[PDB]
Amino acid sequence: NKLQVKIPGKLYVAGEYAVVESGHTAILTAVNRYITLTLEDSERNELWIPHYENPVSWPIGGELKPDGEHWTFTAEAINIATTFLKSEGIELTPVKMVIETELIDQSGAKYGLGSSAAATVAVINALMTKFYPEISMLKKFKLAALSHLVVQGNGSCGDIASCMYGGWIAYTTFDQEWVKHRLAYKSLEWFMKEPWPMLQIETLEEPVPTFSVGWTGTPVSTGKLVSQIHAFKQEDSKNYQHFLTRNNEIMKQIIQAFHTKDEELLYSSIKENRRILQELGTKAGVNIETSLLKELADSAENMGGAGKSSGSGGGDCGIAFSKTKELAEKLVNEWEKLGIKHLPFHTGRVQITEG
Amino acid sequence: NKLQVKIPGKLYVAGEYAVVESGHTAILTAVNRYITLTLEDSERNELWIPHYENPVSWPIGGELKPDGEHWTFTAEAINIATTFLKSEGIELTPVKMVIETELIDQSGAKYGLGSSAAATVAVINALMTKFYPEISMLKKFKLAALSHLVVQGNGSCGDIASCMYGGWIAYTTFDQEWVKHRLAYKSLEWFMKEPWPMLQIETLEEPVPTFSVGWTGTPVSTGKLVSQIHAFKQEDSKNYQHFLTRNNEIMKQIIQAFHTKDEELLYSSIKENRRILQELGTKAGVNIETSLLKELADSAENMGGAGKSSGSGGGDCGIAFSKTKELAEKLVNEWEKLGIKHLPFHTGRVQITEG
Amino acid sequence: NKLQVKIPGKLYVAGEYAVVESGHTAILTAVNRYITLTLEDSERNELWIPHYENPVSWPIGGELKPDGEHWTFTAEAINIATTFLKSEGIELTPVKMVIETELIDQSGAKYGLGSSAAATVAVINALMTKFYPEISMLKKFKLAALSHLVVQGNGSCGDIASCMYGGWIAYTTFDQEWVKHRLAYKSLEWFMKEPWPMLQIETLEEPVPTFSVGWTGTPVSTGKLVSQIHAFKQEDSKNYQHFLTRNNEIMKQIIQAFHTKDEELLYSSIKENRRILQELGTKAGVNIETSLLKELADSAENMGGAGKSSGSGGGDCGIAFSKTKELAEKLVNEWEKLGIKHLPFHTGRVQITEG
Amino acid sequence: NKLQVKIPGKLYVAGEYAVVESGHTAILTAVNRYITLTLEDSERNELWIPHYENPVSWPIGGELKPDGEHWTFTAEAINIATTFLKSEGIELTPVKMVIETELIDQSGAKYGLGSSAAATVAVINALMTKFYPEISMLKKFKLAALSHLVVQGNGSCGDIASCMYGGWIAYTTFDQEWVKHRLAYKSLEWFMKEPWPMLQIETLEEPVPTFSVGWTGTPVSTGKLVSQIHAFKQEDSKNYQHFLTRNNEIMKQIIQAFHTKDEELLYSSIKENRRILQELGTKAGVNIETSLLKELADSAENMGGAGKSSGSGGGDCGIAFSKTKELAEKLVNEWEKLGIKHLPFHTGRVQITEG
Repeated sequence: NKLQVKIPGKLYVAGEYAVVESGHTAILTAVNRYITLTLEDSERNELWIPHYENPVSWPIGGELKPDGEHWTFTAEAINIATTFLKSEGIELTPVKMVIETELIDQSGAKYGLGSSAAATVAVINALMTKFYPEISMLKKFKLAALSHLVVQGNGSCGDIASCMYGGWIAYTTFDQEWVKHRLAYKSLEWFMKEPWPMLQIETLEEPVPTFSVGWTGTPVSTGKLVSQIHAFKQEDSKNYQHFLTRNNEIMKQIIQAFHTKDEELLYSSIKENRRILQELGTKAGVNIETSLLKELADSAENMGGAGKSSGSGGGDCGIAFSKTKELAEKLVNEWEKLGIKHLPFHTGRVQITEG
Repeated sequence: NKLQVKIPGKLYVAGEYAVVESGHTAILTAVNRYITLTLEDSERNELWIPHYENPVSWPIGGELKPDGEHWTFTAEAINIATTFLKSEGIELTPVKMVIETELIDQSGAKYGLGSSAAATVAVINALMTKFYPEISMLKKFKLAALSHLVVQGNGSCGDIASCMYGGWIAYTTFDQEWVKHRLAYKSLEWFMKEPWPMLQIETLEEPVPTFSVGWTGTPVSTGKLVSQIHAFKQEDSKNYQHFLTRNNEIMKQIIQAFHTKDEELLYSSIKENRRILQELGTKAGVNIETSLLKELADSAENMGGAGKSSGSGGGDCGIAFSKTKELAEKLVNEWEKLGIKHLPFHTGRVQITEG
Repeated sequence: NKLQVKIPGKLYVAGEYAVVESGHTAILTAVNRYITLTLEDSERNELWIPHYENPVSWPIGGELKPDGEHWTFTAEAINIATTFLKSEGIELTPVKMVIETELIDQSGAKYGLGSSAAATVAVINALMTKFYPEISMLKKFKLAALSHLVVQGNGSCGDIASCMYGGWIAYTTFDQEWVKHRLAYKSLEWFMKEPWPMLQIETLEEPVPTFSVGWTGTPVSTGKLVSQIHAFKQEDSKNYQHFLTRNNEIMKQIIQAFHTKDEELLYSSIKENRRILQELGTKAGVNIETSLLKELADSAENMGGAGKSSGSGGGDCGIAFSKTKELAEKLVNEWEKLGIKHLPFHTGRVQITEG
Repeated sequence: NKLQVKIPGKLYVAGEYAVVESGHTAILTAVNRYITLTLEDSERNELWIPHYENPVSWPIGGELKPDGEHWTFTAEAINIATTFLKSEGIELTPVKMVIETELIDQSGAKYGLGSSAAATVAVINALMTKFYPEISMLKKFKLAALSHLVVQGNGSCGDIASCMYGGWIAYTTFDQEWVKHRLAYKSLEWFMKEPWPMLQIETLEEPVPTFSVGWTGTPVSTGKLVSQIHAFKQEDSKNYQHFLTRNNEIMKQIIQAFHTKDEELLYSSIKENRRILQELGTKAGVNIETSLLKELADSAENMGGAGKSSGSGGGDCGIAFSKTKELAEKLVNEWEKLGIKHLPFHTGRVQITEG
């Protein structure tokens, strides 16, 4: 008799990079690949993660601070959840948590489905369900976002949102500077009840066109690729602000496409977003879209649909929308020939069970 | 009856860039140019800063959240102090605080004497003196460091340390990730009582060799230097690590030179630090030393002493040590001929008076 | 041994019209043309102004309420100064005040350099220097603002601020309704000690580019224009709001230009401001930028710089920024050919001397 | 025991627009539709108004400054009454005040019966009856007038007079400029004791001819019309002055008609007033007499009497005088087929009961 929490991985569909800016919108979809965290009562606290053969323990109602390096994201989530529960007068009791992941390739490389985010979301969902089940989903997102943002040091938290809500969403980044400044003088409970400036999470309906995901398995040194854009920003304000401005225009369209179920407006919008991204990388000396990615995208358009890299780029998953199942069928093999590894898609859903 | 708090500006003497890393060391000296904050009781809260003729006000014991970016550093300090004081059950009463500065050039450009740190330290000192004067200096450093680091978004806080302690100090950066992670689940009071891993603030004796300061006829352009370097450590970790390794050994030598009054060791050590910084810049493809800074340093060495840029480089101040006052005078004369603006130096000291 | 007070005129640089709105920001510069008020002890009070041959007198410590229409601004100033002094237990003694002006053309026509504001400021400074010199600058601005406000019946008081502080300033209008509502139930002393919301007066650094002033004007009415625009605000809210939205975006740009010494940003910003003022006039059916004003501005833009009307427009002065003293000289040359009177410029400054 | 105050609504009968000018006169009648303010002692201050579902509170003897825009008129009346009571050495005690209205249609639209003036007068009467009942009606008018004019920002306060005095009155506007100028330097106590120049409120005898009130069902955004007329005054002083001069001739006549009960002189005066307002509307490009108001007045005239818009015109109510009740009923029937809502009328009277 235990508690199982399944958190779907995530994929950026549109709006990448621009979304790092406060108040900017991106489109994301959760995927049918999960992080499974099983929680059960125990004699002492215990945490097991896919990167360590042995678990770590820590005092009841106390702090978890192991010497590892891959414990950071999950430990921070535990620490924040603990501090919050105590502030709410909720007493913690020893539990054992075990985390499994389907976000890693047989080789050991991450597909790029937001592992750090899903793991964070799993812990928050597990602990809240166990000790504060009636807490709103929005507050759980906030706890998870705070956790992930302090550990990552950056990021829009759009990934946290996708994993937390599952399905398809339009995510608008909250005012991060606003939050960071307040972390030093405001309490968690304050953060839970105070509305976050610019934040918005909108559930969208799964598009009719068939969605396909191809893993270009090129381990992305995110620290570089993304940072190169970071430096680019504060260097070519014109070209960057141009990107942002354009991105907002295109995002307004893709959203309408979702709202009106306009398949052609969807294809056209994805193509436009794919271009401004190539442009961004171009006039920035960056390779967001690698060769394999370029082909994945080209083969998606030639097949009648549309495609583009999913995320920061320079490797990892790419996405495409096809007019028909058959067209998707052809494209899949079309990719498999190019070396791209297809990843059977099914909109991810958060699954919490007490079986 | 008023409270006057005079906080000296600061100058990095050695260890720049490396000090950004946790557990790394730098040498700093406070200067005899101050930020003067005068606090007095009033009907409403009032905060006045240098170029704004109208102060801002905020609720007693409430949050101060002005729009202007010019209020950010001081507002954060007030907010962190308020939250802390309240945690100690201290009741806040309306105060009027006026801030004056001597850290700016006639035109209005900052000399690069740590304006944001000095202002932060001034606020923390004034408020602590007024509502909790028995608080240790270390605890005040901690409050100031937290405030400055969340606002700056980076920085070793060596400037905060120099402004807070005055005189000459050897500063070793606290574990910044340790602090950032805990900002989300630990309390301000906890931070106050907890020892900060790696933190070291060692007071040093006033050096015997004559210390000179020269402003390189122009403000920086920071946006690039710090940025470009930050991006460099990611890309070329080998040379960056060599830099870090060399830096800490040189810092040990400088500290010994001070302790043992070994002038020759001081000059040779400063020359070495200048050199590892030039190597760093070159391999990063940037110029920490502008033409004028190079002349400032080169002349200082030619005069029988040593010199180097102070801080980020690319402008602002350069410093030097000379064997005698006479040689220091000749050095200064040369600088002026070259276009360097001499800034008469005297070690700065924190001064708190309640007259 | 009498007291002489010289108050500089003012010129709106950017943000006109929109500045009437509470919390909106405009740029202004005082001019090297002054209003001179000379005060001295006498047997009976005497006020001499450039518009009347004979002076007016009133009871010591009493109110000045003359029939003349052109005594209003100065009389109101004397009356509010008197009420203030009385609240301070200060006793008034007879004095003779004579006002002289360099703000009128050799045709008795006002250049449009804020005559009502300068006079108001002159009176406040004269009486305060003579009877209560310890008063802060801000309080003097408040007295002057309230005085001008009720007499003019409208206005942002950005002119008062400029004549009071001189130099270059970014003026942010106080909460208009907050002040007006309180005039009915709060005392003058209350207004003096209370923090005014939204108000702000920021001291700026004179721009590097050469500033030129041309009197492409001729008394038109002014009231006609200010009333028309006010009416437009009601009749066409969408377009008026568009103007405000653009004005605020542009204003933040110009403030950035001033702060960063960015000349290019300055030129582009002024051109933008000019355009929205043209649009406003067109949509409202008002002639802000007259034909001659249009020429003044066009010539300035053709010369590689930027130009625009200053203030209400419909005549009065126009202003411009040239890339070099030479270009400016040529510009001034073209204006003179077009029938525009040049007014050599030097940043105005308040001069209060007793010998 | 609760205190109930009923303030009647108002309707301008003649002299509208011109009445804003100092010393000019208008005729008004209060109507049998009321604003009801119920006051009682409570533990804390409480104000409830129709627009909001919840009340606002404020410190005993302190200032009421809520955030909602619709609280302004009543909050101002409370603030000025409070300042007046303190000047008389009266101690404020906590009270609960609830305002209800009959000045609105079933649909929720205001009839245009002076909602803001009536509310202001209800507050002043309620607080004076409760804390300083001996005060004169003229002093109460002054408190209500000062309150309403700084909030409205314009207007003659003839509406305030009618709501305060009830019945039929000849209202002569006080010296507007005289009041506004002194707001900056005179105390409220001085205003109460000083006779206001030009002010006159004369109680009149109700005319024998039946008075009919018809609501056009068109709410009016007064601002737009008033601002347009004020601008017209600046854009064409000759025509505007013709309007005023003409208006003054008519007012003299209508006052004679009232004094002597000259029914024929009343009809012709109304027709003439209607005419000059039509002229003003035409010349200024302001739709004072709408198509519905035209039909309303025409039918009144065709029936043997006279009619016209009441107040700003542009909508709201139209009024008429008829030879007999029978002719009035015929007139009303004609109005109703046009969509005009008949508002059964009989002179309104202030009703204050402490039982």
